[PDB]
Amino acid sequence: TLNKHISIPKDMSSKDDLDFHFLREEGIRYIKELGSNFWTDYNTHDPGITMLEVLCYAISDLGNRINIPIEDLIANEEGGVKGQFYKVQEILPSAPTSELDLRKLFIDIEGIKNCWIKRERVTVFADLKNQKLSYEKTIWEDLKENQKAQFDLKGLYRILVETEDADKVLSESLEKAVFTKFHANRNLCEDLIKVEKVATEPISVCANVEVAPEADEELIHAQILIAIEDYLAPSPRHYSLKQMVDKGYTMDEIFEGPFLENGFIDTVELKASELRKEVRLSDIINIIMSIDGVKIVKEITLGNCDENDGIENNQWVICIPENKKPKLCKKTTINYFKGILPINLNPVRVDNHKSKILASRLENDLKAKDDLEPAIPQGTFADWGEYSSIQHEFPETYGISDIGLPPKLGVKRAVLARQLKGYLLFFDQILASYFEHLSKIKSLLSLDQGPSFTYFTQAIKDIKDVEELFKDPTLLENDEELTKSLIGKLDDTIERRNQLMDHLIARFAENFSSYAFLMKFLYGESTDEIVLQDKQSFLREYKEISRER
Amino acid sequence: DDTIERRNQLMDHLIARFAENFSSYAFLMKFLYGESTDEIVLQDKQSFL
Amino acid sequence: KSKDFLGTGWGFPPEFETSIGQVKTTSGVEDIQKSLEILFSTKIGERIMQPTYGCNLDELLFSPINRTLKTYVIELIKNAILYHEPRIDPEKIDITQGNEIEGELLIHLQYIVRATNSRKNMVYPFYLEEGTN
Repeated sequence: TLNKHISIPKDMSSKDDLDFHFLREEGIRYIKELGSNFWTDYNTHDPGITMLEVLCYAISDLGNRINIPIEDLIANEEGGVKGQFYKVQEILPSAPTSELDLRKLFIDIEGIKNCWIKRERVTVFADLKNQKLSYEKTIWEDLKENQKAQFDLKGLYRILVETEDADKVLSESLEKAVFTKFHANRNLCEDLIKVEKVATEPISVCANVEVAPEADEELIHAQILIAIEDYLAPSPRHYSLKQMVDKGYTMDEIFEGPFLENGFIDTVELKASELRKEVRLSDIINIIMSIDGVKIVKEITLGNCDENDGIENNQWVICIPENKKPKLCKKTTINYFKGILPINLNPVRVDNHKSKILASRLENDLKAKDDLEPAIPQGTFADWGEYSSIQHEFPETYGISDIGLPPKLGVKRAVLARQLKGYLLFFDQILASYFEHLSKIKSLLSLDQGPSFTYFTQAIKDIKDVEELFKDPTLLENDEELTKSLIGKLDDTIERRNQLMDHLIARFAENFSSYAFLMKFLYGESTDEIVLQDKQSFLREYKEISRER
Repeated sequence: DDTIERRNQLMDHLIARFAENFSSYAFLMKFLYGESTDEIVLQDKQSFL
Repeated sequence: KSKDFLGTGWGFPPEFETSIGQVKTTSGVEDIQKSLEILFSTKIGERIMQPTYGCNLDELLFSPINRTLKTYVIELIKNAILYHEPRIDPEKIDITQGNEIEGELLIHLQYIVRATNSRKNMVYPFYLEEGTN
C-alpha cells in the first residue's frame, strides 16, 4: 500500500481506434479505392487530407472515454449504486426454512445460549365403523379390533431453550420473543405449540489428581472444571466477517442462511452442539490429563448423581434420556496432591480464575457485532458525454474559428466560410450522438426505470452561428425534440426495449415469455405498452419476490 | 521489574551449575509461612551457594 | 501535486507543537530555502560520517576586501551548491561593502528552482528509478 514510481510505455502501437497513425493510413487507403479517379493529390497542403487528420484525432478521443472503468461510468451524483445493483446483504440471504436456520434465528435472542427444535406427535383416534374421530380412545368404545385406527399429526413444533439466567423457568419475555419470531417467519402448513426450558440430568465426577511440584493448583482446578462443563454442553460463538474469511469460507457460504444482526454463526459448531446422549470416562480422563501441570490421575469415577450413593458399578458409560441435557451435579470433587501430600485450595482464587477465563469470551461475541459487510469500490462523476466541435481544430486561415475572418478579405470569402461550417456539421452531429449515448448507459440498464428511447442526440452550441445555420433554432433548446426530429422512426423502441428488459430479467434466471401471448386474450395492440410496464415492475420488486416464498 | 520471578530464575541457574535442586521449597514452605515465603526462600538459596 | 519531487521534511529549527502532538514540517520551495540555511551554517568536518559537508566561508574573516577575495568567495559558494543542493541553479552572486568602518561584508545570492528532477535528488518515490548518480 505504498506509492510506486510512475512511467509511460514506449511502444505506442495498437492497430486499433486509439492509434492515430494506423487510422490515418486506413483513411488514405479507403480514399484511393473509392475516389482516385478524381482525387489524386494527397499532399499535406490539401484541405481534404487536413479534414481527415482532424477526424482521426476526434476518433481517438471517443475511444479513450469508452475505456473509462465502470465504477465511474455508472456512478451516481450522490455516490452509491441504488438503481444499478442489489447488494450481497440484500440479494444473497434466505428466509429461514430449515432446522439449522431456526436454531440460528432464535439463538440470537439475547439471554438464549442454545435451542433445539423438536416435533410434536398429536394423536387422533378413529372409529372405522362409524366414521368419527377424537383425541380420546373413548372413540373406540364397543368396537371390534379391526375397526380401530390412529393417525399422527405431521407439522407441529416444540422449542427447547437453554438460557443464561439459570432460573427454573423461562421469562415470559423470552416466550414472547420466540413465539413472535416463529410466527413472523414460518413455513406453509406448519405451527408452533410450545416453547419451554430444556430439562436436565445430573452427573457426578470424583477424582484424585497428582500435579507438578511447581504448579498453580487454583488455576488448574478452574481450567479442569471449565473443560468438563464444555464437554457436557457445548455452545456456538459469534464471528466477525473478517474471521469468517480467515476460516476459509467464501461469500456464497457466509451469506447462505438468514442474515444475523449479531455476527456470523458457523454451521459446524451449530451441528456439533446437539444434546449429548452418552458420557464416558475415556473422554473425561483425557480432559484432565491434558491440563498443564497434571501428572497422574490416581483415582477417577463417574456416576449418576443420586442419594444413597454406596457401593456401585464403575459406569464406564452413562446414557442420557432423549430430551435432556447433562449437567454436573455440584456434589463433585477433586483431591489434589503433590507427591504424597494433600494440599488445600481457596475458593476466592478459583472463582477469580474461572471468571476471567469466561469473561474474555463475551468480549469477542460483542466485537463480532460491528464487522458485518464487505466493501464496494466507489467512483466519481463527470458528465462523460461532454463534446467539443471539430471546427475548433482548423487554422484561422479557414475562417471557421471564434475570432472570425478579417473584413479586408471581402464578403465572398466570408460566405464560403459559412458554406464550410454547414458541411462540417454532418460530421459533428454524428460524433455528438456517440458521446451522448455514453451518458445514457445508466438509464438503459436501470433497475428502477428505463428510458423511452434507445438512440440519442445533442444540440451543438459551441459554434457561433448555429442559430442561422439551422432552419428552426427551436430544436436546439431541447435535446428530446431534436432526437425525435433527427433520428425519429429509425429508433425501433418496442423491440429494442424488450431485448434490454429480457437480458436484465435473465440475470436472475427468470422468464416472461408467456406474456407474449397470454396478454392477447385480454388486450389487443395495447399489450406492447402493458407488457413493458409489467417487466419493469417485476425487476423493482424482485428482492422480496425471490425471498419470501 | 518483576523482581521475584527474575531473581528466582537467576538463583536456580547458579544452583543448577553445581547439580543441586531446590524445587521442594516451593511448597514445603507453605506449611510454615504464607505470602512471606517468597522473601524467605530467596534468602535461603543465597545462603546455600 | 505536480511538484512532488522537491519533497517534504522536518523544519530546520524543529518546533514541537502541543495543540497536536507533532513536529512541524516544510515542503517545496520552503524546504529548499531551509536547506540553504543549513548548508552555509556548518563547517566541513562537523558531520560524523560525512567529513566533507558544509563550507569554508570563515577563511575570509579578518581580511581586506578586494577583487581576488570576491573571486574566491564566488567559487566557494558555487562549489558548495553543486555538491550539496541538487534542486537549484545559482543565478547571480552580488558581493558588496555597506560600511566604511564596521567590519561588514554583504553577500546576496539569487537562484532559480529547477523544473526537472536531478539525478542526485534523494526523494522517495523518484530516486528508486531515476537516481543514477
